[PDB]
Order: sequence, then C-alpha cells, then structure tokens
Amino acid sequence: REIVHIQAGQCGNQIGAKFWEVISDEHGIDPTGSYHGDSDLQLERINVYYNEATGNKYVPRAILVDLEPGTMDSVRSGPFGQIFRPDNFVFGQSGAGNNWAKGHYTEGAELVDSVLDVVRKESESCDCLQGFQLTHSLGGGTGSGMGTLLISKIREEYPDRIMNTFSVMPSPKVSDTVVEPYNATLSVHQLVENTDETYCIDNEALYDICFRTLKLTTPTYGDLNHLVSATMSGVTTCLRFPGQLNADLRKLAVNMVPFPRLHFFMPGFAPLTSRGSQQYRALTVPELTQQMFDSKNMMAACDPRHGRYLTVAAIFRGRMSMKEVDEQMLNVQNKNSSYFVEWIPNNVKTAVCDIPPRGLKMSATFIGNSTAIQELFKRISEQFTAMFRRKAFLHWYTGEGMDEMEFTEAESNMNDLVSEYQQYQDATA
Amino acid sequence: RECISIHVGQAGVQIGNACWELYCLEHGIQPDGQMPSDKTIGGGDDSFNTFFSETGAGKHVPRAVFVDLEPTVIDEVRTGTYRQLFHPEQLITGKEDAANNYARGHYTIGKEIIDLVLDRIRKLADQCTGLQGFLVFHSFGGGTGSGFTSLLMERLSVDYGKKSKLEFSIYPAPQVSTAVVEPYNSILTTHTTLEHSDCAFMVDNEAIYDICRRNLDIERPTYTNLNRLISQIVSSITASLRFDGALNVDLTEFQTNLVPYPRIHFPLATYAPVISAEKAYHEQLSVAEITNACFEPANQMVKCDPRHGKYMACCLLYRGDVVPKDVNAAIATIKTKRSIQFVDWCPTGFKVGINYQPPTVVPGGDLAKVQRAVCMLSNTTAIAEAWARLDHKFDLMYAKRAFVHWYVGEGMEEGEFSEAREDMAALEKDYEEVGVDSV
Amino acid sequence: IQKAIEENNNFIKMAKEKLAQKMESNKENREAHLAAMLERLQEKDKHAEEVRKNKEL
Ligand SMILES: */C1=C\C(=O)C/C(C)=C\C=C\C(=O)O[C@H]([C@H](O)NC(=O)/C=C\C=C\C)C/C(C)=C/[C@@H]2COC[C@H](C1)O2
Ligand SMILES: Nc1nc2c(ncn2[C@@H]2O[C@H](COP(=O)(O)OP(=O)(O)OP(=O)(O)O)[C@@H](O)[C@H]2O)c(=O)[nH]1
Ligand SMILES: Nc1nc2c(ncn2[C@@H]2O[C@H](COP(=O)(O)OP(=O)(O)OP(=O)(O)O)[C@@H](O)[C@H]2O)c(=O)[nH]1
Ligand SMILES: [Ca+2]
Ligand SMILES: [Mg+2]
Ligand SMILES: [Mg+2]
Repeated sequence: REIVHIQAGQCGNQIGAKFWEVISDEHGIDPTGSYHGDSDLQLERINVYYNEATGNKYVPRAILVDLEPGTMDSVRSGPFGQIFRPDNFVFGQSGAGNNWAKGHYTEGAELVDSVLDVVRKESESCDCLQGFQLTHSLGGGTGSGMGTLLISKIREEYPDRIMNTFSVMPSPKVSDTVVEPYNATLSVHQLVENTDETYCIDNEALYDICFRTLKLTTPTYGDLNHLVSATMSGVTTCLRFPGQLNADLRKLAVNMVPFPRLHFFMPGFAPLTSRGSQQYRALTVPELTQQMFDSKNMMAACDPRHGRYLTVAAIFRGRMSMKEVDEQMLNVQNKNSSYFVEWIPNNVKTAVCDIPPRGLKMSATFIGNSTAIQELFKRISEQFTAMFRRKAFLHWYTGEGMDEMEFTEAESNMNDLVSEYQQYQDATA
Repeated sequence: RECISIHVGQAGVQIGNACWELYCLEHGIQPDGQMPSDKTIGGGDDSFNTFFSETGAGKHVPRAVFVDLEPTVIDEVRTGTYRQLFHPEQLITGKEDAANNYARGHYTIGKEIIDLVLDRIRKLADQCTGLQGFLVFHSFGGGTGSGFTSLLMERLSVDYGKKSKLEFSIYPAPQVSTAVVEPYNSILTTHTTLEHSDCAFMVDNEAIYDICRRNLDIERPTYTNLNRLISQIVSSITASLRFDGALNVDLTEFQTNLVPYPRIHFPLATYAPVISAEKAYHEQLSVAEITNACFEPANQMVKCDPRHGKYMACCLLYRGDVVPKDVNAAIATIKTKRSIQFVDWCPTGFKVGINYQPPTVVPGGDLAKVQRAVCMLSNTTAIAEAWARLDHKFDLMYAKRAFVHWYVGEGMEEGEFSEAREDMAALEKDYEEVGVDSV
Repeated sequence: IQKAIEENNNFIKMAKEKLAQKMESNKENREAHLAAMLERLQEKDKHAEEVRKNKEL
C-alpha cells in the first residue's frame, strides 16, 4: 500500500528533504539507502514510502519539482541527497517570481507533463497505490501554483486515490513578500476543491513556537523546518509502523473528514518546552496530554478553545503505559467536554507507537479538525482584502492572462469555507 | 451434519484463529492437523467431523473460510503456528480494504472478490454429506465485517436457500474501536442481514473488555485477551455440535426455544466462571456458584439489564463435571432469589444441556483451567438496549449528515440510511411488543 | 409441501433480484459521482486554455 510523495518549490523541497532525513533515520535507512537498524518494526511497512531496489537498497518514492534549479541542487548536496532517484528530479530554468499565475497557468503548465510522466512511472510499479502526499508552500509561485496544478492533474488520472498535502501557510513574521496573501488565497481555492486532507503548517505558529517557547531570538528556516519535520514524522507514524488506527490515508480521512470541504487539519506536537524549563517539568504522559491540547503546541496559529473539534487523532510515541494513556485521554476529554461537538460521538481516537522520535523518550502528535482553523483563513482573508480592494499588484497576474473574477471567486470560496466552519461550530444536538 | 465457518475481516479472522486453536486443543488435534486418537483415516462420522474434514494422509482440516479485503491479518494465519491446518485456498485476501466504510465492503471492493469467496465455500459444501449450515464471524464496525458480510449473507441466501446461517457479531466499544463511523456500519449491516440470519450472538467488546479488566485483572486488555475469552464462549455454544453424550442437547434444539419470531433472534450469552489462576487455586467453583454467576449482569456478553426486561427463554449449556441433580438444585435456589420475569405467553422452565468434556485453556492464557463451566443463552427484551445505544449514536451523526459523503461517494444513497434506521426502529418496537402482556 | 417449495423459491428469487437492483443502482451512482468529478476537472483544463489564450492577446 504505497504512497507517492511529491515536493514542489523551495519550501516544499526544503521541508520534504528534512521529512526524508527524519523518517530514514527512524527506519534505519542510511544516506546510501542501506538498512542498518536493530528492530523489525522498522522494515514491516517500509514499502509504504520506499521502493526496494537491487542491492537491498531502499529508495524514497519521491518526486522533486521546481521551476528553478537552485533548491534541487541543494537537495542533491544535502544529507540524504544521494538517496533520491536521479530521474525523479524535474526542474525548469525560469523561476516563478513568487507568482502563482506563473506556476499554475504559464511556466508551471509547460513543465507539469514531464512531472506527470514520473508520477506515472512510480504509480505503475505500485502493488496497490493508496495515494499521494504533496509538500509545498502556499505563499510563493511554484509550490503554490504549480503544486495545486499538479494536484488537479493527478486527481484527473487517479480520481479514486487519496490526495494529501502538507501546506505551509504564509506569515509576515517570516516573509515580507507582499503578494503571499494572493498566492495563498488562490491556492486554498484549489485545496478546498481537490484535496482529501491538508495539514495546515502555519509559519506564524512555527515562528511563535521557536521564538516564544524555545527562546530562539532569530528563528531560521532551519529552526522552523526542524519542527515541521518532527510534526510530519508524528502525523505519518500510523502509516509507516504496524498499528490499528488510521493505518492508511483513506481510513484517516474517513475518521477525520465529516464534510468533504472541511479537511484542513491543525497539527500539534508535544513536548515543546525550553531546555531551561525542562530542569523543572518532568516528561510524562499527563504532561504530553495537557500540552498536545494547548494552543501553544499547535502548528497552525489558532486557539482551539475559540471553536470546537469535529474530530481528533492523538498519537503517542515511546514506551509508556497504555492504561495511563487511556486514563489521561479520558481525563483531557472530560475536562474539555464543551469543545468536542456532541453530534459526533467518540470523535477522539488514540494510537500508541513504540518507537519514539530521535532524542526523546516519548512524544505525542495531535491532528485536530477544529472549527477554530477559521482563524488562519480569516487572517489570510484580511491581508488579501487589504490589497485586492486597491487592486495592488494585480498586473502581475492579469499579465499571465488571469482576470479579476478568478480572484473574487477564490476570496468568496475561502469566505464560504469560514462560514461553513462557523455553522458546524454553532450547530447543536 | 457439517457446519461451515466463515470468518470475515480483521475481527472475524482473529476470533477465528483463537477459536480453531482452542478447538484443536479440545479435540487433541496437533498444529499439523494430525489427530492420533482418531482411528478412522480420511473420514468418518464422529461428532468432531461436523467442524473438521479429513484427508487420507490423516489431516483434520477446519471446515472454514477466512476472508479479508486486505492481506495482513490473514498473512499471519498463513505464516503462523496453525498454517498447516488450512489449505491455502481457504484463506482469501484482496489487496485494499474497505476503509471502515460499509459501502466499500458491500459494493466497491467487495464485489471484486465475492464470486471467488462463494466459489471457495462451494468447494467446502461439496465435501459435506448433510450440511446443516453456516457460522459467520465478523465485526459490526469495520467496512469488511459490516458490508462484505452483508453481501455474503445475501448471496448465501440465494445459493443455499434456507440453509441455516448463524452469526457471531462484534458490537463496538470506544475503548477498542478504530472508526467514528462504526454506528453507521453497524445499523447498515444489521438491517441488511436481518432477514438472512436465523440466529445472531452479539458480543459487546465493552462487556468483554470489562470482564477481562475486572475478573482477570488485566490492566489494558488487548484483542488477544478479548479473543481468548470470546473463544471460550463460542466453544461453549458449538460444543453441542462437536461432542457427543446422552445429556448433550444440540444447538438447533436450543434455537427452537430461543427464536419465537424470525426477527427476535439475538440471544444474550453469559459465561462463567471467568477467573484467574491465582484466584482459582485452592478454590472449587461448584455448579451452584457458576449458575448463580450467569445471572450476574457483569458476566454477560452484551451490556444491558435483564432485570428490567422479560425473558422469552433461558437455556443453560454446561460443560465438564456437572450432573443434573446439582443443576436442578441450583436452578431451584436461583428461582427463589432472582429477578426472572417471563412474558406471559412463554413456558418458564430452563432448558439444560450438559457436555461432559471438560473445558480447556490455551497455554499462556489468562483463564484458570476449571472442572466445570456454563454458558447461559437467554432471549430477553433487554438486549434491545444495545440497539438503542447504537441507534442514538447513528441519529446524532445522521441528523447533520456527518461522514455520509464517504458512503454516497461509493454509490450509496441517503434512502439506504433512513431505510436501515427505520428497520432498526421497527426492531426496537418489536422488542417492546413481545414483552407486553396478552389481553 | 408445494407451498413450502414455493415460498423457498420465492425468497431466493426476491433476494437475487433485490441484490441485482442494489448493485446496479450502486454502480450507476458511483460512476456518476466519478463522471461529475472528471467534468469539473475538464472545465478547469478548458479555463487554463482560455487563460493562456487571453495572455497571447
Ligand atoms: C532535531 C534536533 C536538532 O537539530 C536540535 C537538537 C540537537 C535538539 C532539539 C530538540 C528539540 O527541539 O526538542 C523539543 C522540545 O524542546 N523538547 C522537550 O520539550 C523535551 C522535554 C520536555 C519536558 C517537559 C522537542 C522536539 C521538537 C524534538 C524533535 C523531534 O524530532 C526529532 C527532532 C530532532 O527533535
Ligand atoms: N517553513 C518554511 N517556509 C518556507 C521555507 N522556504 C520558504 N518558505 C515560505 O514559503 C513561501 C515562499 O514560497 P517558496 O516555497 O519559497 O516559493 P516557490 O514555491 O519556490 O515558488 P517561486 O520561488 O515563486 O518559483 C513564504 O511564505 C516563505 O516563508 C522553508 O524552508 N520553510
Ligand atoms: N473482539 C475483537 N474486536 C475486534 C478485533 N479486531 C477488530 N475488532 C473490532 O472490530 C471493529 C473494527 O472492524 P475490523 O474487523 O477491524 O475491520 P474489517 O472487517 O477488517 O473492515 P475494514 O478494515 O474496514 O476493511 C472495531 O469495533 C474493533 O474493536 C479482534 O480481534 N477482536
Ligand atoms: Ca476419522
Ligand atoms: Mg522563496
Ligand atoms: Mg480490515
């Protein structure tokens, strides 16, 4: 049951490379693709993300895409850069100039066919393809515009497969590129319609965690992506290790997505405590549980206590008592009862995986489908409107052949997503 | 009088593994299928031949088919301890499961393997000289356990007519469930199979979980712990078919008493004793003790309160060192002391069977080995409480159409939901009507 | 005995038919869901043409 991974653009390639590094370490796969680990858990579902080659080598089922060569040259020289299949690198020369229209309709469209060629060569040797995961940013041009283009073309060729994204949302705390709201709004318009599940990885939240919680006074992309890759590791543990719950993309979607458009998840990670506070606060199951339901541990900048949960998946990792996990999960639900909609019974599911992330005895990862995600969409919506009402920078998009109406429609779709979250928040049994 | 077992989806398969392992130990059948005590090579008409065929090389082969829409649970049967007991062809897998979606098990994925499953069951039926019926094991909650089972039972009614079909059905609990949509799947499959099933024994995972925690002192029961207890209950029920003896009363005869109207076909099983080795030591549990325990609600396989409904039948299936005299004295004690009200249109006597073969336990298990055990099967109106709990969960979600798009996307319609739910409301009402007094 | 045969045959029949009707309705419904999806996706390829065309002017 194979997944095919695509990473597009700088952000997409940067966090995708880290994902492959982290999960390769967890599965005992070295930079040459050789297995050199201790435990049979590591190979049992290796085929989900890796093809096996001659020489007992494991090769990521991964496709690397950009409209410029730079980041992919970096990827190839990165740690684990020689593990990817050479033929799986598809790049143009142009760049997209932080312009969604260029990624989606112009330069991206010229390259998308050669990407699809490689997607199909990977898909066709799968025993039973589950679907696709895409990593990209929404705020630039290629991950945003070409990524959402790829999604729609893949969905045409594989309409009954699951489409999952890890989508990095822009924040003025990390990038000052003024057109980011335009590109994110246009991209969300696509995601709403064409993905089954999207992890909202919000740069605002990654910045706040690094700065406020971990006390990094000048967060780098490296610091942000360390959190992202930890989160990505957590939210894919159920796909990659033997287990009962959410063991495949479609089972995850059936448990997490009650209405097709409401498929935007708030991810979380515990623990997130400074080295300095660690001298005082012990790392325990109650601590993880309390932290994973706290807004400061969320990787989208939304306070769940400002909305209600439709569905939650809680994954614990490491050696710990199942009994204690069950008790804490019951306790945290009882203490937060009001924030779980009554009309979906038993809407929080819990798994435990024996293998902890590197450098921790235990962790927890949270995946919430909360109506408070509306706060991320409203933030983007307000930055979008402040520009669009003065028609700022529109010429960059209309000169690629777009008209105003496509912008009005994308805004409208996103405002309707917000309203739909509100409706389910306000609905009673 | 052969019985063919069909194990569907994860729960069905894993409970099947535990049941066949126990049956092998009860009968002296080794993991290669050899049975030295059987002196007729290549066949016979012994009581254990209801459940096992024989090859000329002396292998005793379960009359069983295991089917799952993905391979990883059945692959553990294929490579594990009892791998040689089964022909490859009795273990059948697809590649992609039903993703907790009844619609996928019944239609989208199910329809691709159904013909092959029916073809394998036919090869079993063809070796039988007097097939009596099927036993079908499955979850309510999974997409395969729910929707593939429904499909199979409809197809079996077509291919074998009115041949009896019994179910062992695993009713969901939150402590071990894996899908939010289990209530949907439960009501969809219950509605679909209701006219195709002659008798169904529901097993509430939460009652089993609680018995494991409370009586076996297991802190956090696994499926392996649940399944070992479940197999003891299943074995109690099928023992009448697999062993002989003058006081052994066949399951079909109990069923005559258990099923007053075709729809009212869900007995409540209660089993005793469930005790740990540490507690069983220096402690003999008498016939009176185990019988008393069958009227304790905490020992029931489905959480409900029989003291607040009415009985339409009570059957006691004993195993081991039990004589009628002790049974009669225990029943008489219980009649004077317990909350046992029958509907006015049914006789109030208990029906008793005794199989002398002592109960057995699997090595490395949790249950003490005991000299005598009992499974009570009662038909009480209280079992409808279990349908009421599931119906309410269905209603909360369905009023908002939560998750319904996953089913509609696989070709289902809203009408199928409301039809299923209406059938359940009618069944709840059937249970109310049979317990009202005659005018 | 003829009544018993007749009711057995009638139960088989009605079950065979209900199941063929359910399977057909299911098949058509699912195919229509797919065809609607594909048609939304083709409307997008068309709009993408119109954009690259509008650019050329
Ligand atoms: C990334 C390692 C890296 O480059 C820097 C190093 C050597 C360590 C970073 C640790 C870190 O970020 O730890 C985070 C928390 O601060 N730790 C705790 O809160 C620990 C105990 C708390 C007790 C109350 C946790 C994270 C985000 C760890 C991730 C997990 O994935 C591997 C990745 C390695 O670190
Ligand atoms: N967390 C994180 N965000 C990043 C990273 N690189 C870029 N971003 C964010 O991504 C957005 C910019 O989009 P990019 O991914 O750089 O652009 P692109 O997809 O390469 O598209 P073009 O550069 O226009 O051809 C901004 O919001 C950046 O903050 C990264 O490594 N990590
Ligand atoms: N008692 C018990 N319950 C089980 C076991 N395995 C699964 N279940 C329960 O069955 C339900 C889940 O359905 P499964 O049988 O896993 O699913 P499936 O039939 O394989 O269906 P799909 O996986 O969706 O194709 C939940 O209520 C689980 O707790 C088991 O071995 N024993
Ligand atoms: Ca013999
Ligand atoms: Mg950039
Ligand atoms: Mg399954």
